[PDB]
Amino acid sequence: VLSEGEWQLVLHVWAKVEADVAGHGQDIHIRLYKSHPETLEKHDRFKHLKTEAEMKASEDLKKHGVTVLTALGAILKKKGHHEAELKPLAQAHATKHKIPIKYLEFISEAIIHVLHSRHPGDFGADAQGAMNKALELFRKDIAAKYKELGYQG
Ligand code: HEM
Repeated sequence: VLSEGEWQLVLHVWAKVEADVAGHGQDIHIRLYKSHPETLEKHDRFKHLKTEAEMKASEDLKKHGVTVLTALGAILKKKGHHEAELKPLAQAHATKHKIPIKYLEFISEAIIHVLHSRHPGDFGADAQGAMNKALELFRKDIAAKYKELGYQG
């Protein structure tokens, strides 16, 4: 469980994300695919994007990153009370897309990296720790929902 202080730090940096959701989402996806190339194979519509500039230029990828961060931000704002928001997400990623928990660790690393790169004055040690705890809780709870659906990834 996170303390109220830790949730406030999470939501404080998230308000910064919200000034440019698209760009944060592009940088996160580009970092993810570059750091952990096995992840990009899950997206057939993104495979022809070979360079960073091609990735940034893709409206499809840009919209997808907003879809992703919108869902995540709605989850974070519930401060752990997120079952109703996690179920549809788990259902899609366990039954349709088949995304192992390890890939959710990889995108968590990419989120932390990009938040630090863009907002270092608002993402110091305690804020990084708070966001780490929140993403860990997200991953723990989505893993339990995965197993309820019969997926052990
Ligand atoms: C913070 C973590 C993540 C969040 C919040 C998130 C959210 C979403 C949302 C809201 C959708 C749209 C509804 C749907 O079609 O299911 C989606 C689609 C998708 N997700 Fe994720 N997701 C995350 C991580 C990942 C990761 C790590 C991968 C794979 C490496 C992945 C692969 C996909 C794929 C393949 C789709 C379908 C895209 C399409 O329709 O073309 N996601 N995600």
